Amino acid sequence: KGGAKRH
Amino acid sequence: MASMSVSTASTEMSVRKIAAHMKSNPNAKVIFMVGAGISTSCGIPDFRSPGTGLYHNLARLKLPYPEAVFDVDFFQSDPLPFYTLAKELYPGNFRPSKFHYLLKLFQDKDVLKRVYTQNIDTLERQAGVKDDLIIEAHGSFAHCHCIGCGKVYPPQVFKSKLAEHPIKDFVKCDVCGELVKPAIVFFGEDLPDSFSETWLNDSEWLREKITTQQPLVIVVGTSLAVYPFASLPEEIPRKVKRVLCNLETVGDFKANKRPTDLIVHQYSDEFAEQLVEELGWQEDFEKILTA
Ligand SMILES: Nc1ncnc2c1ncn2[C@@H]1O[C@H](COP(=O)(O)OP(=O)(O)OC[C@H]2NC[C@H](O)[C@@H]2O)[C@@H](O)[C@H]1O
Ligand SMILES: NC(=O)c1cccnc1
Ligand SMILES: [Zn+2]
Repeated sequence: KGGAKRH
Repeated sequence: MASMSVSTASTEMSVRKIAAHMKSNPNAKVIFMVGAGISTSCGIPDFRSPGTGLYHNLARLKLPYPEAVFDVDFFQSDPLPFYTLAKELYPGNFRPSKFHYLLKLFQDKDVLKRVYTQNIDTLERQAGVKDDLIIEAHGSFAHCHCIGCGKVYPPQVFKSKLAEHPIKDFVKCDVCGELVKPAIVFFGEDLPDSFSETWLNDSEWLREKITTQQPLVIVVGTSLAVYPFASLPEEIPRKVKRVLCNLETVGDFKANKRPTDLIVHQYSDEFAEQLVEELGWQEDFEKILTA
């Protein structure tokens, strides 16, 4: 998935 | 809608290369990956920019820093700033840009494979891009759910609260009592399953076209600073031509440039104008723009 929305 | 070039340098020759690739591969499709840059000309206010009425209202409301407006913990402790931003940014308050209509043209020409967008303005959909071709990676206001039990709510319940003066009594779930919010992905949350799922399918589609025509991935108006969305570019097949239309070179195009990478420093709307010209679709485009 790629993980949580972040910088 | 009127645009001009970013500098005295011309980008028509570079844009011509793109049109040439599409001319040599008439049955190929394009995948776009876009960000906030494509909606700037629509007049959408940047919540992180002082000098924007939105920024100062959020500051007056004690928001600690811009992005706290999209933070789950903060929202639950004080939903007013988010509600205030929603009132100003709710879909229907703006109109699509020339670039958004370009996406529509491509769809009309059957050369649009998919458009991955980080924006929550839903101007691609508002412009007529089909639901099947759009991937709103960060959600939108079109759906609402309780943050505690996940119960589904029609988007209109939330929207009606935004027209009240002052905004108070926020939407609470009639099952568990927690706050109900629009299906916008906040920092710290996972993106919707359709994001990874569709990219999984489009990644295979890309790799398989390399061996038959040739596809094209065009990245526009994004700083590629938010993950996981920003991982897409590096995941494009080495043998698939990557194009970047952005005022500045960013992300993988800067960190790991590729021989075949085509970089175009231009405003997304000017880029749209030039591409339509080099493709010879000015007639259909004008029709859409005047429609
Ligand atoms: N008209 C136009 N054409 C091409 N590129 C443009 C334009 N206007 C801005 N830009 C470029 O688009 C990029 C926009 O970056 P940004 O504002 O950070 O937005 P994103 O799409 O990448 O990210 C969203 C952010 N919004 C909420 C979250 O706070 C994110 O950090 C940036 O690199 C600019 O050089
Ligand atoms: N596009 C946006 O409004 C936005 C807001 C916060 C974080 N990332 C994107
Ligand atoms: Zn609930």
